[PDB]
Amino acid sequence: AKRNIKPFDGEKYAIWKFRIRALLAEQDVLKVVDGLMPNEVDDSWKKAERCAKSTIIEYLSDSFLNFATSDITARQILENLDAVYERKSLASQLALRKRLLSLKLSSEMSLLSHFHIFDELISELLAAGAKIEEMDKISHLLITLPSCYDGIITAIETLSEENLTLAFVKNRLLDQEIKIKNDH
Amino acid sequence: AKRNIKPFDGEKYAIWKFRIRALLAEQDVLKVVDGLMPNEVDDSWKKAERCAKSTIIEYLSDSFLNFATSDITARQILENLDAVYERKSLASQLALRKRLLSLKLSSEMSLLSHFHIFDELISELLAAGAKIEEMDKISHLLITLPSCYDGIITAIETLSEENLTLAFVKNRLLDQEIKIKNDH
Amino acid sequence: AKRNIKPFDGEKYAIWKFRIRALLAEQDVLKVVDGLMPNEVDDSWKKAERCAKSTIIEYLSDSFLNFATSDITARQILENLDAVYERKSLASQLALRKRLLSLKLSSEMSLLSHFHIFDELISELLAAGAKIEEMDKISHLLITLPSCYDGIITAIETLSEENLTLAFVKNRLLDQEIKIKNDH
Amino acid sequence: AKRNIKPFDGEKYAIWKFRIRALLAEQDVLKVVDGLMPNEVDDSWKKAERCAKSTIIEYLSDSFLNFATSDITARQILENLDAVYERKSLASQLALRKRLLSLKLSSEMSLLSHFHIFDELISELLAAGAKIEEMDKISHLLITLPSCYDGIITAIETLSEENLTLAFVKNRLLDQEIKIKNDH
Amino acid sequence: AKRNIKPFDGEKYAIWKFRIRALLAEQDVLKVVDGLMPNEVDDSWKKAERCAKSTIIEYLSDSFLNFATSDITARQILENLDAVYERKSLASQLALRKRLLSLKLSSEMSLLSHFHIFDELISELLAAGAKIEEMDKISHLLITLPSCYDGIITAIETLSEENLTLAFVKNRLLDQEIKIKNDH
Amino acid sequence: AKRNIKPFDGEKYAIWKFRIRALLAEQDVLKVVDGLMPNEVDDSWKKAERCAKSTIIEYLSDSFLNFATSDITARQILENLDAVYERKSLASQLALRKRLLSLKLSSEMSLLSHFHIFDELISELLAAGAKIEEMDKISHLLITLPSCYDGIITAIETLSEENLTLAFVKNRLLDQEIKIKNDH
Repeated sequence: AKRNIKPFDGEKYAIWKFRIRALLAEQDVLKVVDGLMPNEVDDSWKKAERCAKSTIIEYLSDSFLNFATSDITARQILENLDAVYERKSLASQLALRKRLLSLKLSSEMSLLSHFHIFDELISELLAAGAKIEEMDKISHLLITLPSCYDGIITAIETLSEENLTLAFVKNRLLDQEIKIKNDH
Repeated sequence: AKRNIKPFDGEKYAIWKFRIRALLAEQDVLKVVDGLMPNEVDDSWKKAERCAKSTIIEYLSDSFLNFATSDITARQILENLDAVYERKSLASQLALRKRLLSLKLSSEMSLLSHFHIFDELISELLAAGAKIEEMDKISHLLITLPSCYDGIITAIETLSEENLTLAFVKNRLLDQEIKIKNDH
Repeated sequence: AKRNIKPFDGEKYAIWKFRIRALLAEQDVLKVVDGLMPNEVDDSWKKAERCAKSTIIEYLSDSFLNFATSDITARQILENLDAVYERKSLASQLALRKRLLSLKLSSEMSLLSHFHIFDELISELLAAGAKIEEMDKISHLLITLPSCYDGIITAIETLSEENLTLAFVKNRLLDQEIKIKNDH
Repeated sequence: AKRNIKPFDGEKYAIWKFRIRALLAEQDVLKVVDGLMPNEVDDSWKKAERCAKSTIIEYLSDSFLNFATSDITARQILENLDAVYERKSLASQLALRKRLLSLKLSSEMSLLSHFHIFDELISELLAAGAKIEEMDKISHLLITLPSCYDGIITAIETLSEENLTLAFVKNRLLDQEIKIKNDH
Repeated sequence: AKRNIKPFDGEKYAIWKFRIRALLAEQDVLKVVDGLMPNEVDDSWKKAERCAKSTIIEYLSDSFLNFATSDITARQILENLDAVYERKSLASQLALRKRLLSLKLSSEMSLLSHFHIFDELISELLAAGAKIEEMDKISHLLITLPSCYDGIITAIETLSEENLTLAFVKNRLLDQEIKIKNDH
Repeated sequence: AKRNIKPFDGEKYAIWKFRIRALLAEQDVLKVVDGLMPNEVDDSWKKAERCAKSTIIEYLSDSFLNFATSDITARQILENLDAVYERKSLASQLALRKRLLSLKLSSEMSLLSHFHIFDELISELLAAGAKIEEMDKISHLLITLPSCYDGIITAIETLSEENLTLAFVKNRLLDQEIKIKNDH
């Protein structure tokens, strides 16, 4: 069907799972993955059950095709994939924290792209099972900024006390960045 | 099935948003984006919301799907994208206006590239919340031209009597550029 | 739908308009562009009205997408495009006449290609609002020929007096060209 | 939906015309091209004419749409194309025949390219109104060959007893060429 | 429809014919090629008759398009193609035997690929009208082997006397090849 | 319409076979490949056999169609392919096992390429009839690694308590490789 789904190759499992779920819901097939198992199998629950499996097999790389082996139902393929990739593993949390603490702004990288990278890393770390509050996101974001973005942070700390949200900090940093861009 | 909509990748957000809105209006779906939320929600709303969410997810890039991973309505996905790639900032408006007022046409650059740059600057101005009328756009385009067009510029400002538009001015400037190139 | 329609980029507007009209007529949608406005809007006049607009937006470049702005109906988009491009402008007529008077046959160009170029220039000039008779087309064609195609022109002038049509002149020139090709 | 028909661009008009005629015959449309015009025109004729015009416009190039811009029936578009790219000229027939009779096979050129050139020359002859039978085509192909094939040529002219065709002669010549290449 | 069918260009006619037959059977159209001619033509026998012809014309190269000439029915196109290509010609048999006797195993060619080449050559020779028994296939296969595959052949000759089939010989040679691969 | 199945060309037969089996199971066709042959054959069997044969022919290459040229059932085509590209040979099993036991990870080669090579070797082993459990595969993968992973290897063998699988071991090894690359 839709060719926008990149085949799963062990990287970015959440994106692939979300795309597969959306495509299955498009064809009124997602009820197989998350629904209620009928007591008896009907004709309606005979076509979607194999259509979902065929769609999953279609968007899987050569190495991962062993997840099916022609005997695993469509729901259990995604269950097995979740049990190995969508898992709350401490090693992944440690690796994501190590990568997050190594982020540094560079003159060749725009602020919006850096914010997007930080946001996707935060999303991955949250999907790794760890819980991050609103204040911790700001704390992680401000440590990656260079010495240029210092005084505004103070203006954020002293003045703002209730509206201190990640969106507000991002907006203030984006607004104040042009003052460095024209200053060089 | 409209494949002319390039997936959003952080570049040219206005074009992608306009294409998405037009496609949603095609399928009787735009009513959930603009309007109100009825108290009696039924299939006519659930199906439209599902179609809008599926279309937005399909036409978003893999790295940009983080804006709709959670259970977020179609309106809120577009609102989140608007709050990021269409940020309202007065300082940004002033900086972009200063850049546009100093813009000039170079000899080695054709008129089409200058028109594209001016269009990009105007799109950035409108995205930043600046309210610019079409006459102001025409004036900004005219003041960013060399003296060789000055004559026809007067013919645009004095002799023209109909409802002046940016497209007509651009076509007249292109014709004048062709005449100048033929003369030189 | 059909991908043979090049997106409109301010060049060859007549071809783009004809292709869009043909595609709309293919889907029984062209009645929106040129039809009768009903007193009340029905379900039949609810789908095509937006399908035509979506098709027009689909086959428009990024710069021209401002012609819609989500509030202009499908007929009025083409009306606005006609009012700026499909216009009887004297400047376009002068430019087309200047280009037509500069046509010269070259040894590296075949006679059929030159005839096609002259025909498309004549069609563009006619679409510019000027009226050309049958004799004027022949007069414009014969002035672009080199000194090789002289005597046959005399044979055209002295002998033919009633069947003097553009097709006859083109046929005679094509027949007589091979006499130069083998003569060098 | 038949995409094997290359859009007409002034090259190989016979192939494009044959493909268009076959496609029209597929959709019960060719009846409006060959036949007569009934006095009682109804939907069965209007729909067929519209389908033919739409197909011809779709399979014509952007620069070649000038042949059908006006309200011109499907028969007349093909007639206009025939009068241009299938012009009947006795002098053209004589020139092409003189070129074909002097044609010879070069050592550095394979038999397939020579067959293609001979086919192009024969197509140009038939387009110019020259009436050539299949036996005449076989003779023309045979006389344009070196002496190394002479033996098998005799085997074609003397030993063959069935209805000789150009395809069988071409296959026999290709087999003889393969044998000669193996020998050398 | 399906794009896996390479256009027929005078090479591998059997593959093209089989693919065309399969595609026609896919659309319930193959009954035209091989069926029973009705006494009167009905609406059912009005659409497939031209659909098969259009499909055949669609998958034919430019040179072979003369096989139809708009007057030959779909069955007769394939009949004419068979009468020229699918023919029991002694010259083709001699050429195929000459190529079969020139096969020699090379160190740069694997045994499976050589077996596939020998099998396709045997299939072509059988399609050329000649009849080959099971023993003759083995006799042709063993003559193409080098001096390395000698003793096993003796082990095949002395021991096996009833199960001496082409598949058994191929299996034994493939099993014994690795003993040369590791021996160098 | 599933275009992710690469046509069979003698390489990676297991992947192509698995994809074909999955696609057949999608269309309610796999029942003719696995099961029994009912005495009362009706349309439910003829249509399924025709669909299977058409799909297999379509997804086979042009040179590989020789396996199904004759009137051969869907089961027998797959059986013929199995008897050739999935040959059971004890000597082949021993040779592949000897090659795998001597396999080692080189410094210049990434872990992904080593995993792919190990997967190819395991697929060749399973194709040759060797019965290998998942724990044996995990052990074979672990013994083919340098000493730098030894620590985590022990953490896999001793600390792990759940049902160990090859995918989890591969993910842990990839994480350890990332950690080692970060350290070095």
